[PDB]
Amino acid sequence: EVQLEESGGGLVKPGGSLKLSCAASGFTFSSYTMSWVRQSPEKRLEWVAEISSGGTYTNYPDTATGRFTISRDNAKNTLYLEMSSLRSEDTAMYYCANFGNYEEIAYWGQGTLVTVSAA
Amino acid sequence: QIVLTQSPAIMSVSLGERVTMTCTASSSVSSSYLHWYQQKPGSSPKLWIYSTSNLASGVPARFSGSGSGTSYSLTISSMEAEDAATYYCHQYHRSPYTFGGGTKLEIKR
Amino acid sequence: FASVYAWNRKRISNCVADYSVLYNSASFSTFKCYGVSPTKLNDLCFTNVYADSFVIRGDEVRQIAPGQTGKIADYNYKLPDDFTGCVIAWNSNNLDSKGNYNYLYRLFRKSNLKPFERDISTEIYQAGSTPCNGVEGFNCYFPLQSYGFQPTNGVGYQPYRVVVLSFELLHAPATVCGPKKSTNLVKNKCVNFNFNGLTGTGVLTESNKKFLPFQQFGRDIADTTDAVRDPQTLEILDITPCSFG
Amino acid sequence: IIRGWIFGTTLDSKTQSLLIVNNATNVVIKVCEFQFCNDPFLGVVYSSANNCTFEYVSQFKNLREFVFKNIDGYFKIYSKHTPINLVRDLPQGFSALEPLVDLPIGINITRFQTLLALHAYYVGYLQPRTFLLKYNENGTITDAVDCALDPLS
Ligand SMILES: *[C@@H]1O[C@H](CO)[C@@H](O[C@@H]2O[C@H](CO)[C@@H](O)[C@H](O)[C@H]2NC(C)=O)[C@H](O)[C@H]1NC(C)=O
Ligand SMILES: *[C@@H]1O[C@H](CO)[C@@H](O[C@@H]2O[C@H](CO)[C@@H](O)[C@H](O)[C@H]2NC(C)=O)[C@H](O)[C@H]1NC(C)=O
Ligand SMILES: *[C@@H]1O[C@H](CO)[C@@H](O[C@@H]2O[C@H](CO)[C@@H](O)[C@H](O)[C@H]2NC(C)=O)[C@H](O)[C@H]1NC(C)=O
Ligand SMILES: *[C@@H]1O[C@H](CO)[C@@H](O)[C@H](O)[C@H]1NC(C)=O
Ligand SMILES: *[C@@H]1O[C@H](CO)[C@@H](O)[C@H](O)[C@H]1NC(C)=O
Repeated sequence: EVQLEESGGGLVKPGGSLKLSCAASGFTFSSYTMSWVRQSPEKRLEWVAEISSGGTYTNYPDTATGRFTISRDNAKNTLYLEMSSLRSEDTAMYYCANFGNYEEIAYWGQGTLVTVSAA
Repeated sequence: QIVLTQSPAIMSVSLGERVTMTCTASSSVSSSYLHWYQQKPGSSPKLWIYSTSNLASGVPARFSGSGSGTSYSLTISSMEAEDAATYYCHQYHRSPYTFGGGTKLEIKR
Repeated sequence: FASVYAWNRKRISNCVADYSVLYNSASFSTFKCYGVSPTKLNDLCFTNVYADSFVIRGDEVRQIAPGQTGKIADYNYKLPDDFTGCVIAWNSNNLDSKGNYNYLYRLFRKSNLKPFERDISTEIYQAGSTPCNGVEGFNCYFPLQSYGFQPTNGVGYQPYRVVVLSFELLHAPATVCGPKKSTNLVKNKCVNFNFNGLTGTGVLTESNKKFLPFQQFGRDIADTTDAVRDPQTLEILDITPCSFG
Repeated sequence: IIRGWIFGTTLDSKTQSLLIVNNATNVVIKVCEFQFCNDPFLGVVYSSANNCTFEYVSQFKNLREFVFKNIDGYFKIYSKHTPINLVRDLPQGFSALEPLVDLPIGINITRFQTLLALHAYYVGYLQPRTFLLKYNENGTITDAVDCALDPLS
């Protein structure tokens, strides 16, 4: 399928909030759990946060306990993700991919540069 | 959680020979939960070796390796031109999902 | 339920349990067998019913079939090809969730297992020739492994409960049969009857003869059954041949 | 004082051994193998419990009669409780035995031995003979005669 196209990113302010929408189509979204990962320039990959489409469950690591929110919509097949009060250290490039679902894990997103700016 | 550590940071290994790479962890994660992606420069990662023994689509049966417990080993057969890529260890047992330290595989002339 | 590497085994005998209610339900996601169709499960009678129960990972439910390989199919459980039974597997996502890690299974074993073998042991398998004992070390491996049945997993990673039923085809005197159908009764009509094996034709009437508390049907002479008592009511009746001439 | 009978074919837990015991309140029958026990005891015997594949629980002086028969794995016990006592020490008279229970055990049976309450019984045998029976008007056996005993018979 069209390989999990992501919402375009851009420069933001340290104190705003950017929304990533990994809307897609091509396979069932009522049983496939989504996931969000990020990579800073030349740094180890880190899983940001996943959502469970089976019951639309939210759980994610404790590195940022209360500043990550994910909303799923199987109606128009969209995956909304945002963070509250982003800092200048949060510049990275993000993927939306498939974790937890059927064994053959594949279909990594095309990626989107979610960068911050101060100029 | 358990952090994934790669013993070698970079392999400036010439063309032709056959070496091994290691993924080390503080504790045993699973017999088959881990997997390895390949993040090409300016691209998206792709998985070849899953279940710690099985191979995904597109593998020429060249990339291999075995291990269990707190340390796992991935082996090769003979280096070629397309091996200049990136590798990342993974774990999925515990609730916090982490990635491997990464190895900047490169060839030497 | 017990883990796969120590599968729970139970024996059922001297009962009549309907099998229709099983495949007529909807919770059982997988109801797979070839030796007998679901329709004639209750029709036939069997002997030595054995039930094997365990909990496994979803993605390998295919591995429980006659003549298959795999870690679970070789080191934790064996299924002979000449298998006479059925398999019922269903999801237990909301019953085994958190994740939970109290499950274990056999990972390393010398070779395959004999059919219906219970593989229980605890040894430090060595991937080399140096003898290591007491503690794990280089090329010394732990035989078991756990399961990360996280409540927020997808398909193939949620724990599934599996029950396998086996039996023999009445190699001994019958022990467990299927339910037997029953109908109503009529009187003063030319009817053919099949009273618990005793079949015949005639007209049924009420009787005043007295049986002892242990006979089932009487007669007069020349193998001519005349009086039969209905098992439901324990009331003695009369058979009379239908008129002709 | 008579309690029960222990059957078998090898008198060892290696092979199936049927066991019947009276409890004075509920008779117990089981087929689970038990090791050899030369001197049974009781007070208000058991040495092995391997392969328990069946269980069952149920309920002039007295002269109780039993007949044990085994055909193709079916065990039949015919019982009678109150006989006629013409004279003591000699059971003269006529009696009829009724069928008690059928057991689909399949145990093979070669020998047995009875049990007493430590702190007088007669044993017979059977042959494939031919008999003539005169049924009463109600359905009971009132008289029987042999067919290979006397010329008059
Ligand atoms: C089959 O057994 C049931 C259970 O007892 C019987 O149902 C009732 O049994 C009591 C026993 O005293 C009777 O007094 C009732 O009249 C029975 N009710 C009905 C509706 O029959 C049932 O009768 C038994 N079957 C037959 C054919 O008698
Ligand atoms: C009683 O024991 C004898 C052996 O001493 C049985 O004879 C054979 O038993 C084997 C296994 O027990 C069967 O496979 C054979 O078919 C038997 N042979 C015959 C000719 O029957 C005998 O079957 C046993 N009886 C019972 C009722 O188990
Ligand atoms: C056959 O059985 C019937 C019914 O029980 C018997 O008839 C009654 O039997 C009792 C004793 O059980 C007597 O007290 C009654 O006087 C009998 N009544 C009638 C009308 O006969 C009958 O006697 C039995 N016949 C035998 C045993 O030969
Ligand atoms: C006899 O009955 C008592 C009371 O029910 C029970 O505890 C005991 O086990 C019985 N004896 C046997 C031999 O089963
Ligand atoms: C059943 O009998 C076999 C015969 O050797 C024995 O090995 C096994 O332990 C027995 N099992 C039980 C539960 O008694």
